Amino acid sequence: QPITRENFDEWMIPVYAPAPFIPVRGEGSRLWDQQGKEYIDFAGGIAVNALGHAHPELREALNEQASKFWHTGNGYTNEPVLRLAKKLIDATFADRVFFCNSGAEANEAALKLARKFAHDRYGSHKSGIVAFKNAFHGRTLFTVSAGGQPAYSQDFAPLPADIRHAAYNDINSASALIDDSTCAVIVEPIQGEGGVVPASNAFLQGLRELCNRHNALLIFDEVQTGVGRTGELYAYMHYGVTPDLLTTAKALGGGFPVGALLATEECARVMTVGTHGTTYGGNPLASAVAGKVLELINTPEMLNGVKQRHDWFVERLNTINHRYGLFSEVRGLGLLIGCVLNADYAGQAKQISQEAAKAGVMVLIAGGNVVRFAPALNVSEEEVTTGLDRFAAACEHFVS
Amino acid sequence: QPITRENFDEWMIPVYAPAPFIPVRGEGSRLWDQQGKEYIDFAGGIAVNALGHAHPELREALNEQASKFWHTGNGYTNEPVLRLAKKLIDATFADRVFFCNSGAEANEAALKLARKFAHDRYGSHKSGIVAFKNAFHGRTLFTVSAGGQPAYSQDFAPLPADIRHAAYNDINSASALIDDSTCAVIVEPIQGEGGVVPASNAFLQGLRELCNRHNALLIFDEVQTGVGRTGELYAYMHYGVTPDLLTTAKALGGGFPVGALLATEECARVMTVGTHGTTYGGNPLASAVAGKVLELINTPEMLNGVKQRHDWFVERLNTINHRYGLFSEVRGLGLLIGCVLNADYAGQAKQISQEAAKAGVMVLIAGGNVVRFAPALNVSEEEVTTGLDRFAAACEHFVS
Ligand SMILES: Cc1ncc(COP(=O)(O)O)c(CNCCC[C@H](NC(=O)CCC(=O)O)C(=O)O)c1O
Ligand SMILES: Cc1ncc(COP(=O)(O)O)c(CNCCC[C@H](NC(=O)CCC(=O)O)C(=O)O)c1O
Repeated sequence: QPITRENFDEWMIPVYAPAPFIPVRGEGSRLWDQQGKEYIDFAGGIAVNALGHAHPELREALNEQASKFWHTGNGYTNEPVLRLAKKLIDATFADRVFFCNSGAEANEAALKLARKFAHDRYGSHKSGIVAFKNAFHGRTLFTVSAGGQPAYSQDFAPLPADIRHAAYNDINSASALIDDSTCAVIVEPIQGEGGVVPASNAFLQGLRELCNRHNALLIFDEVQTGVGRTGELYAYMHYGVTPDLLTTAKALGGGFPVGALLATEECARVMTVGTHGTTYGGNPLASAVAGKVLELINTPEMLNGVKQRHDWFVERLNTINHRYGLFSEVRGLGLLIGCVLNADYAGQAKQISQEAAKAGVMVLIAGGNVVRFAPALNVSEEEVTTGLDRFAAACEHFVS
Repeated sequence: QPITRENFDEWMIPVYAPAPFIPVRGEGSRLWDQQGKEYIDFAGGIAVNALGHAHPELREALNEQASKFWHTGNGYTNEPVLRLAKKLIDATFADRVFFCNSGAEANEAALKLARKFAHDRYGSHKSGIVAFKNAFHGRTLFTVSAGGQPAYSQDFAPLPADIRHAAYNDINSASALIDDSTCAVIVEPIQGEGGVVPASNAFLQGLRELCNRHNALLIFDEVQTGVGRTGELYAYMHYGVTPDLLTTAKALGGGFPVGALLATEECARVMTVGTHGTTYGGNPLASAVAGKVLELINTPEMLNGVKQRHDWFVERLNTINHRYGLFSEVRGLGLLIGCVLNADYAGQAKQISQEAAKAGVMVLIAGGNVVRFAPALNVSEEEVTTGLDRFAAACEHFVS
């Protein structure tokens, strides 16, 4: 049977308003819809497709593991998860890992661990979580309660207790809510969804000192910011501040559902048998693919190529903006970039984005005031230039 | 990179104790480890691998979609999700579906939906969830609080509030906790993890009556009992009692990570734009696979096949039990089967499950007193007999 966009509004729980067109296939940073229209993809499946669409090596790893076995569940380990655990361990501060299937799942694990850890070493009452206004951490009750966007949490109250929000990049705000009762401080190194806003180096370093003083675990939510996105493997390396726990997802599987929690030995020791779990996490399908992703992403060449591409993007966006007077700022790190709208245009991020799509380029928002770019890490100069060309046309169309 | 079982104990957060051997490939209901030892697999990936290991048609569906595109995020829908939704909608009470990555995310979506519906139609005071002791609903903070194993949640307190547990199969225990402050009652049609305990028809009609009297959503957690498992497509069809929400995962994806919330038009209307969502949820790879799974399982020959298979397993577990007197009962429905231990062997299901791995058959537990069988719905007659012969041999060693 034949499928059309109107089918989405009769069949799907109305949680999203997706685009009027329906993608059917893609290669690298180009995607095509059911009528053959071609888009340059700067959405990057919301910062996931780090190698672009239908990558041939990802496919080959996919179809090679798929012809062995896909899944047993965690009664049994497998070679792919173990290899991926090693890669991740060797490449980061981590001594151990847990695999799950989403960014939120990864965050659930991390907040669960810090909680058990605090209880087990200090007592039932050291249960506080500090997070940040505008943070986004997931849509599970706990993660969305840790998130600092109350419009996402209010309807599903009572919310789990002992969660407080401080102002991002505001060290005294944080200091005031962090004490001996705090078990965890969870933070994104760049707030993604809340408008591509990068932590300051003194802010992050400041939470690290606060966590030490109060015996609280510091947790980096790198589901958006990780696996190459900033030009280092993880943004913590860019800042030079090391967390107790790090969560990772999205790009980890370059399009396959996977997530993981990276922990130190000491922290890991806290989670004994049967204290957490997941049916699908650690499957060898996900693991063969993530493994090949890390193998391709975590190379001096690919990562420097991200620093290179950051400059191509910002430079052309600054030139677009000079011509059209749209934004007050282009900010971010690596290939997570925000264009902040000016006073004239504020709250119109989505309309620009819809224009973009009309002009054959896919971009994201990040709040109604930021247009956001999260392209593949291996976008070609040609793809960037022609996508920015069409962005430029959309900006013309929009500004009149 | 060489990989051995001792590596697990150094690389993984020690949340599982898995088998001392490592599977590396499978076909239908046989699996093989790194040294070529062979198993009959009656664990089924814990009730996931409804079509067994490395199924030709599921790989063809994987590879086919894999070569077009994997993922965009939900800013854009796709044809396989929409196809999948339509199949779910056509085959059940549901009018609309939401897609995510795991049974726990399914249960988040359903619990969240019940709460918002209550709040909107009656006031934010109506937040009560009623669950059952020994229930298992997932490892997110909210879902492990809905679940009835306090051991799995206590370490992570404070827990989201307003959750009560009644007694499974005891309509009076339910009745005493469900009132007009109740938003949701969530129940497994067979308690899975907690002992393979089937619900009676009266207990289920009772909750439906009681949910109608008090305006609470009745939620059937069909993540284990779903997708052909019981002999019908979903258990609720066996029992003739219709839920307001139905969650589903495991076998839905044949091994691919997928899950879903199934809802009526009424309840689906409640989730408006931006109120929930997931990065990976509803990607076209998952969707193409589940799509195939539904096609291959929702037929009269498989589902009848599952009734026929139930018979093989039970004629034979009786025979074995005659010889070794191990079990006070054999219970469950279709291909979810619990063998309950006698008081002389109480707490030794795991020991049994180990001796069976040594004998080359994989079986599950479901608490210390049940050996659980969750084989592929397409297991063959030869594969059932061979795996029971080895389960019989294992039973012999265990008894002496
Ligand atoms: C920094 C950060 N941490 C955690 C998570 C949670 O990851 P999941 O893998 O999604 O569990 C995220 C992910 N958030 C991306 C927002 C995804 C959804 N948005 C859309 O579908 C956009 C739809 C549209 O544009 O119409 C959502 O859940 O709201 C993260 O970034
Ligand atoms: C009825 C029911 N509802 C929900 C869920 C949650 O599904 P996920 O898809 O896991 O989020 C389940 C799932 N559970 C089967 C047990 C899952 C884990 N088991 C193991 O890791 C086995 C370990 C071993 O045997 O050594 C777990 O969380 O513990 C469900 O059944």
